[PDB]
Amino acid sequence: SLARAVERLKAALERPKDEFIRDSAIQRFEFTFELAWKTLKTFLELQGLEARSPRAAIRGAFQVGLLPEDPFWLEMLELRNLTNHTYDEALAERIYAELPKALERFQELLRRLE
Amino acid sequence: ASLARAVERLKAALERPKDEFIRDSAIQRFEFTFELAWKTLKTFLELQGLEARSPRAAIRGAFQVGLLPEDPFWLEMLELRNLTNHTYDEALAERIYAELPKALERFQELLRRLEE
Amino acid sequence: SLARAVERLKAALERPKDEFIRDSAIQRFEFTFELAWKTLKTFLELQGLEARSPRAAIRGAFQVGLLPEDPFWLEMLELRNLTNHTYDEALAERIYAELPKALERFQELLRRLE
Amino acid sequence: ASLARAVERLKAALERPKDEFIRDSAIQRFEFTFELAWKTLKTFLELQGLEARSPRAAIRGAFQVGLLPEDPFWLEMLELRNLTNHTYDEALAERIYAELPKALERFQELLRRLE
Repeated sequence: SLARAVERLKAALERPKDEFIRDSAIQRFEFTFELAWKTLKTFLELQGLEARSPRAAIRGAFQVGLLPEDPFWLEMLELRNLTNHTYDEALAERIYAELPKALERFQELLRRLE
Repeated sequence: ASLARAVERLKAALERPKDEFIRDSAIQRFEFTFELAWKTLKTFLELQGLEARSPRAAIRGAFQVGLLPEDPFWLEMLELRNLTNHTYDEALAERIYAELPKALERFQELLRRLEE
Repeated sequence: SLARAVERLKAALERPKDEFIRDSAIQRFEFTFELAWKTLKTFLELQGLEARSPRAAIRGAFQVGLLPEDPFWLEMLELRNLTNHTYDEALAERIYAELPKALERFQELLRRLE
Repeated sequence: ASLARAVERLKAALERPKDEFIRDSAIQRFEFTFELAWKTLKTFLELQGLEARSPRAAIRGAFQVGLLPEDPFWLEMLELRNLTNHTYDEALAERIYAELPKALERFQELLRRLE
């Protein structure tokens, strides 16, 4: 349920920032981005389009006019990749700073998805 | 990066009263700490003159050289690491969180072994 | 450069076969396969996927449509792992007999990387 | 597996005029000879009751029991082995190759002593 995931990410971002809320927001962005590109695949495969990768799935969402040409999605893909190295706290802060924008794109995806 | 610092961060989250947020940040800390731990095993094995192109290989090599006690729980940790990516399923997140105190013990033992 | 690596592997396999040419070809297959799987890893990560091990990267290239589903890639992986046991000259010969086929795959990879 | 035949192969490659092919064949030969050598040292040390679970510990063990004389080049050979995996960089192939004559000598000493 992409919607539930998104709600969890929104709840973390709602709380006052401390290192635990920050890290919890990042963990939630991780599973939500995963569930999201997976759902874009499920959707693109219907209209006969191949995904097999988050970059391909995002690129397809732009073609089938689903999502609008928003380069932040590819930026989000990089962030999800950087979440592996969050043993670097300065990096964790950098990712966290982009989560609000990230949440915006997930919510716009839920609408356009239904 | 400091493995000690990653382990400390994980320890700080496990000592706190549990709630959804504390839970998810502990899982998040288990993720980069594990990531850093196998990378640390890889570097060590390579200094010994051995190779490890995967976390699985790094762990088994660590057993082989004695850098880690033969402990089947490390292999399970590798599996838990792969599962963190599907935590949109809270039941799974609760199952992972309950294994972290055990995971912490392993990281701490690795830290001890590494400075000998 | 993977291209220059493949180039060196080809130069060796075009030479008439004698033990020195044989062992140099095996040596060139090692670093070429090494540079090869790391190349895939870099690619997959850019697509938003994870490539932990050589087997992961190969399997990832398959699903992502980078490499065609060719079981020979996995066989090349095992030959890679047997290369330092070549004190066994019979093994050395067996690996060499497979290099022309390996080369095809490398060249195939170079072209599918555009 | 005969470590003697491995050394011999390394020796034969280093005796021929150098060219890109002879160079890489010598590197490939250094590669399996070092593999066989440390495994061989491992067998020897464990018959004496010592742990030798890695090329490093084998080398260290060899120095302890006196099999091999204190020689820092052995650990350098260990590192040269780790490097053979990155010879997609031709400059590294030349560095490694330049160190092989010396390497052959240590392998030759090991043999003589293992005797």
